[PDB]
Amino acid sequence: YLMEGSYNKVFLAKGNIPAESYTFFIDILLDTIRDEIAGCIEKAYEKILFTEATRILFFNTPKKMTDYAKKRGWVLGPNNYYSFASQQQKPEDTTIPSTELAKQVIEYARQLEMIV
Amino acid sequence: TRPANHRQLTFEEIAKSAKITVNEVELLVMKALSVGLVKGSIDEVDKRVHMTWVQPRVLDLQQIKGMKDRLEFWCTDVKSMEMLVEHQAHDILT
Amino acid sequence: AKAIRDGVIEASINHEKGYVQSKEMIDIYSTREPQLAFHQRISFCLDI
Amino acid sequence: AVQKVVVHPLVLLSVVDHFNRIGKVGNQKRVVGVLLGSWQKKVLDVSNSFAVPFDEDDKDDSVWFLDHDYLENMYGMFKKVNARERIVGWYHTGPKLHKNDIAINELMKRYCPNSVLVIIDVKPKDLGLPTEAYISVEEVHDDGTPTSKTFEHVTSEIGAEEAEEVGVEHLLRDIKDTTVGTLSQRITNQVHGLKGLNSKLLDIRSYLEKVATGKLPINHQIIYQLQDVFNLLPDVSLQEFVKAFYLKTNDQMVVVYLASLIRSVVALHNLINNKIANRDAEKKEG
Repeated sequence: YLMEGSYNKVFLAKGNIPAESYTFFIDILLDTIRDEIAGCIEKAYEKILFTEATRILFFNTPKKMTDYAKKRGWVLGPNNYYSFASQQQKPEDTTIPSTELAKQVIEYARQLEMIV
Repeated sequence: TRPANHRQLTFEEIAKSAKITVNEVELLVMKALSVGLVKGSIDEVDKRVHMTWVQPRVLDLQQIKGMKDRLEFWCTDVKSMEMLVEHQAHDILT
Repeated sequence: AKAIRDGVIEASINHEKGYVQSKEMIDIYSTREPQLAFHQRISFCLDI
Repeated sequence: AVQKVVVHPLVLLSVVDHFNRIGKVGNQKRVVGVLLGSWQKKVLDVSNSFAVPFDEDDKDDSVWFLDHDYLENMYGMFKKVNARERIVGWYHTGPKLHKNDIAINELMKRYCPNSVLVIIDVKPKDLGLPTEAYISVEEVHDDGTPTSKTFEHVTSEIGAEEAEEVGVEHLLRDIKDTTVGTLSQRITNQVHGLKGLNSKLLDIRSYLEKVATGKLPINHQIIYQLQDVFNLLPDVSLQEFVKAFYLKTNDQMVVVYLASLIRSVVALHNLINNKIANRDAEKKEG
């Protein structure tokens, strides 16, 4: 279930342990998914109010939303989580292909006329 | 004054710098293209013009430092890109 | 959400409303890639 | 007025042998001589030459002598042995554009209307072509003394001829980068041509050295071309020029893929032609 986006069922299993305590393991598991939701807020979403992403984990209103809201963005606002969905700068690169392809075309010319 | 990054300006800015109204600057810039001191295009709906070529002016001993420095790293691009051709293309010609 | 987070699909979800929108990503031709699909095979055919 | 020139290896060596035959002067001499040839279709040609008896002294260096008796008699001889051949201009040995080479052309302009000069090299080392030719104008600008006799370099190249290529290719026997395949362009202009951009790059850097230190003329007629260069610098990676490029190339590598794809099938067919050759040779021959 951790492979796909099964989250809520995983937090049902969390507790729904039939075998024994497993507490030290499900607390590492309680974290290594805390940073996972703490990344899952960072996708292209709308203005999330102070209830939805407040209750997606397992909290009512501590300052753990201040721990993550000051750790990452989606900053504390007027019932507001801020979307800095920019994704702008990285395209329009010809020069890096104008170096790599400058390598590759010469590599074509090496095994084309030069006898091997 | 505007660099080669944009060199694209608006009729509001022209109306400010020449303090003349909106419905005269087009008649000014068509005259400027007719003289041929400037070469560019006119968009009307976005109120911007794409100036490309300008009349070459004169300058002091300060701008030649800028053209010196623009020349300078333009040299090392030829050095750096040429060195890939020398080093990588070495087995094709001794 | 993970399907965006890995790279199986791009666009957003209006989680408030519920609809999932997806952009129309066309022109993969000028998106420098089938050059790579070539360059895998050019070198291979020179090798054979 | 005149588009470009054509220079033969006969005149090209035929300056250098004269530089040898006055090479016993030791101290100092320039080789100056008379250039002969035709010009047709506004294409200049150079076929033959000789050299005039000539001396010069550094003290009072405005004195020169061209023996016009030698000129008239030897050109009369050359007209007699070849009426097709005629005068075309002159040449000096040209290390660095000597001073009398502003009115040598005025001394002999009564012979040829476009009395053209040729500057050569006797110590050949460069990454270009050590053959130069100017042309006389007395162009008028719009500031100061108008009519100014300034030489202007028309472009130049070494012309061939079907007769002389036998002797040229015979006298090489040394190295010849023929089999022009995918390699010969890479070195005749892609390796070497970038160094061709290196020297013209470095030349304006050398002119630039007057920043507060060099010679007296500041700019006037130099910086309109430089400002024109920096205005004329090409477009940056934002547009479709990227997608037309990417788009462009992407079409070319298709044809590359097809050609390489057929080449392997060709060589494989030769392998089958080899198998049939060796097998039906082992049992038959033994």
